[PDB]
Amino acid sequence: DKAAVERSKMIDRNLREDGEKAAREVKLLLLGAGESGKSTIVKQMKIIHEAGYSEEECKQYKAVVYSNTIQSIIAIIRAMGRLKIDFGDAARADDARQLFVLAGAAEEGFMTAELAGVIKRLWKDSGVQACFNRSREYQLNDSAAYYLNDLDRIAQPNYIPTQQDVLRTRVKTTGIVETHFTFKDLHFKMFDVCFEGVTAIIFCVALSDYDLVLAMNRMHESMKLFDSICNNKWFTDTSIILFLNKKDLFEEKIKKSPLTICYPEYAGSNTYEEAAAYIQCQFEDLNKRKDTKEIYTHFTCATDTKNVQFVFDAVTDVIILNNLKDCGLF
Ligand SMILES: Nc1nc2c(ncn2[C@@H]2O[C@H](COP(=O)(O)OP(=O)(O)O)[C@@H](O)[C@H]2O)c(=O)[nH]1
Repeated sequence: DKAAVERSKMIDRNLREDGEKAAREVKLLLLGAGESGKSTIVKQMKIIHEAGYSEEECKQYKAVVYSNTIQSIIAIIRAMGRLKIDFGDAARADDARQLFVLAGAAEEGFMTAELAGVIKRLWKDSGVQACFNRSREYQLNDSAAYYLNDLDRIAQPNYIPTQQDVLRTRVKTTGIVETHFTFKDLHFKMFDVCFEGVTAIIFCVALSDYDLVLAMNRMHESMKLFDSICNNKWFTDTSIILFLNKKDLFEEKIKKSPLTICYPEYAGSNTYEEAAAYIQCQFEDLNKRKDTKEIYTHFTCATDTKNVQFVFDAVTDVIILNNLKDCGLF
């Protein structure tokens, strides 16, 4: 590849006693609005480039899986009230009450056969399903269906979270998180959040946000943020990578909700191909120097390890081709 040839032109290692063993460093910022997939990308770097989630590491997330699951079903049940949606079978009302009894007396996320039964019956009720499909009207974890559909597995007494279970978790990130990994002989220093000596920025956008935060919308907030970042002077020589993320969730809701909810002027078809393209153009068009800065856009599913590996391999080649000269040796 051209990236291997390009890096082979460097001579700065020759200036160093032990240059062939020096570490060339890459500083990478992860930016984007809340819930766009930043921490998930961080988890994937650990999985792909460093030690996987040991059986004991996964175990640590067990009560997070329960907590996320409990939160999800509760959001849907409470929404039924505000949106005036009745249960399919009126016996579910007792189960709804029982959900609040059990959650209300517990210390933290937990699972029992009794709770599992309550949640399972609620989740396969037609009215609950009707409310679920109107999730754009309220706030619901994107991993709700993932965990609730797999409730039987999760509820087993000897449950051990799989890697996907962990990637699917929602954990609140406060402050700045710095992770380190080595790939293609590059020592990445990755920061989950404006830094100056930044080699590359990966900006995450939740595509599936286009019909969310009704009461400008989520997608427009993300655009406003990208506009600011992409055009900042501090990032002139910084490679700007755009992850249009949650493409899996987007593909599913596109055939259900029209893009016009977000962009009223959109007149294309409501298909994945045309709507994804349109969003990509909306973001890329925010670049205020279309002759000195290129944006590198990828459609990602951050919870998909193989897709993130493929995409990050491509991002790495962009960095090697464009930024290697400003990357120091240590
Ligand atoms: N289905 C799906 N879920 C995702 C994707 N990316 C992130 N998530 C989930 O979305 C939730 C929030 O993601 P997170 O990485 O914590 O966002 P952050 O606030 O930017 O750090 C988590 O439950 C993730 O598992 C994706 O591409 N597809």
